[PDB]
Amino acid sequence: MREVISIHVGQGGIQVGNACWELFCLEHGIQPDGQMPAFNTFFSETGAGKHVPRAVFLDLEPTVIDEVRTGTYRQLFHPEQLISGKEDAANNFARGHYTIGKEIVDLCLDRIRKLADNCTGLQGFLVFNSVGGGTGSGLGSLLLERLSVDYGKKSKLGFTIYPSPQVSTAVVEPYNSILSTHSLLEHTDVAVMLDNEAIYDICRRNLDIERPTYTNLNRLIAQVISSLTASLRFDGALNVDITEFQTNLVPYPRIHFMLSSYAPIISAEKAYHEQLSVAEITNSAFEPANMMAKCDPRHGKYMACSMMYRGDVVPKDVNASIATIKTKRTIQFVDWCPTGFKVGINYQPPTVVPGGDLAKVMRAVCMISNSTAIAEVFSRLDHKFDLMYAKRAFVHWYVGEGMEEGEFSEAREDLAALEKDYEEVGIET
Amino acid sequence: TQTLELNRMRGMLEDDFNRKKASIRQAVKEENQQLDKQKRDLEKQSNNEKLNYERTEIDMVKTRGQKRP
Ligand SMILES: Nc1nc2c(ncn2[C@@H]2O[C@H](COP(=O)(O)OP(=O)(O)OP(=O)(O)O)[C@@H](O)[C@H]2O)c(=O)[nH]1
Ligand SMILES: [Mg+2]
Repeated sequence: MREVISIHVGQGGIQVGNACWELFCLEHGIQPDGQMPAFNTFFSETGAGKHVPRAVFLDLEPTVIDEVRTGTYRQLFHPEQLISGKEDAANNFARGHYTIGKEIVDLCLDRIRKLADNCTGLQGFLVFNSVGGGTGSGLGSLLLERLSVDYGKKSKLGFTIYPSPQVSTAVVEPYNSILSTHSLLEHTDVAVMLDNEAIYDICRRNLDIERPTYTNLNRLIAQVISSLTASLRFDGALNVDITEFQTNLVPYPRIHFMLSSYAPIISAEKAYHEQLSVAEITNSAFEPANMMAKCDPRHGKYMACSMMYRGDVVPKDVNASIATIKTKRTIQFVDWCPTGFKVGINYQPPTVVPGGDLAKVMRAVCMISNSTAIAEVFSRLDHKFDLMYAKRAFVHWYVGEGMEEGEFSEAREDLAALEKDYEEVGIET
Repeated sequence: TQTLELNRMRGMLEDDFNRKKASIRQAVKEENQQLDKQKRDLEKQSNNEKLNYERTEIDMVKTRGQKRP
């Protein structure tokens, strides 16, 4: 009687969802056929025999939804939970927010309602949207608003794959990212910024795989999310209910953009020469180098740190390690938060994915840090925006789809008002 | 002792009723699995039959050369 509802809109969302359902099915002893040869949190029994997942898979390019419709899991998902339109998003926000989704949101929301009618202890939503794209931006923000005006009190998380700092995957990515960031400011309670640049770095250095690919990246994202949800799913000496994050990491109502991290992500033979106790594992956890997002926490202040441990963990060493890590001077918190930690324990050791680059280890930590250095990212991203709005580049592909032009201005200005918060909260009393 | 003799009665009767209902549901699942084979096979038969008929039609059409009297 405690479960979630995971949405995977856009293109990256369905990919990370594929990997995440792989991991969930494989730890829960659930075969890819849906038949078993804890699942009330994610899966559901069809009266008898087989399991079915709690999810909805949105996209407008039927490519990926078809690829999963005839892949290895063709016989797992309810064929009404995979909604593929006809035309494509084409990286322009207004295409998936005013014209195409204008009626697809009706069907998707009716399916969400039919799902929630069956849930018994629903806690919150886990959405997935690569904001750099078109449909994950437009349709994603529109669903966010629709759920926030429909249900309300239910929490809304998110795992957004922002545009990288340096490497390029599209040229219009600042526009349809700023628009979704303006439309996501209030309807979402927790935003966990994921970036495909830092994880490429990690897979290059720690996991020793020189030629990575979105497969391994998504394996790692699935591992992070499973280490997050282990609290609800399985046993734990000190459990957290997802509504924990909604009240521990959102000091002020507007600022809720945090970054995640995981440890220990070490290959097999590289970790064979290592003991990996709580001390070293948590000292590596705070390392700015191996953060999932991309920033320099050493150049900013921290505000809140959730830390979920999993595996056979001894609590005395947990408290000792967190004390010594608060001792450090390079890592400092803001004045208005002296109790800058929030920890949890789950007895379930990490599960390895058969054929996964990650190594099997008993103790693992997953950190979610609401910091203030991540602010600069927006600035940098806003930077790009200005160098495009200085000459109204690419705007006609947006004004052609009913989107009022002025919106852009407002967003880019109103998003800039985020600084009015950020650079303020970084100042002591 | 009497109340235990009776509580075991209730327990056995209920843990038989529930297994019986689950068996009914599994039988219905099997019946639907069986019904699926009909639409799995009739469509295959009709597809192969359309293939044969339309191939024969193509042949009969193409089999019109010249007369040359
Ligand atoms: N972690 C992860 N990120 C991905 C993956 N595929 C794409 N991304 C990122 O998502 C962005 C791609 O934009 P899209 O999501 O394809 O654009 P869209 O909104 O779906 O619009 P359409 O293609 O018309 O459906 C890029 O930033 C990618 O880095 C993936 O498989 N895994
Ligand atoms: Mg796309």
